Amino acid sequence: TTDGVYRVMTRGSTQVGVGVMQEGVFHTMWHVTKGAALRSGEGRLDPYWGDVKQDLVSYCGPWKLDAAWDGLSEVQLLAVPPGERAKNIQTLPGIFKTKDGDIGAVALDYPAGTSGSPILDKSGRVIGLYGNGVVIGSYVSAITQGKR
Amino acid sequence: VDMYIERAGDITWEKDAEVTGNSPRLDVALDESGDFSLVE
Repeated sequence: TTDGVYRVMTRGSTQVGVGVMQEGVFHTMWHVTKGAALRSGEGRLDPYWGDVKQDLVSYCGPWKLDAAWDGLSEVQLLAVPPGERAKNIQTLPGIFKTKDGDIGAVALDYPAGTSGSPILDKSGRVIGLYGNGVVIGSYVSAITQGKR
Repeated sequence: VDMYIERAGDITWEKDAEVTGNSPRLDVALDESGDFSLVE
């Protein structure tokens, strides 16, 4: 329940992704959990909302994260790679241009188990999650943000 | 299959962060399965 960034683990044990606890809601990417319930201590977190097209899912309540990249400023990926301490990587996002508008994108390539790691603005707010993207042979992740 | 979560840190900006990566501008489409693809 405590606010923070979390590893998402499966069972030996393997890290399949990352997510964000904020305001009592756990936020991660659909492709990480496929909506499955999650254990947290002796408690269980049940899915509340999800959407395959956005590649997002929330647990215990509705999606709470609503900050957005300002289009000009550097951001930080708070990467939580498997087997490694949470670390911040600063970058200037590029842009995914789509028929429905532009999306920030980060040209950073971390292990798959890093999917769900939060991208932060200078104020410390989560502007989206890392791990849904495209290849150009370097991977580029959208900054994926839901709707509050 | 037991899926479980472990806290790994606070959500905080770090003043001493490594800085890397480019800023490409790409045309993409997003399909119904949530898959991004490049467009030309």
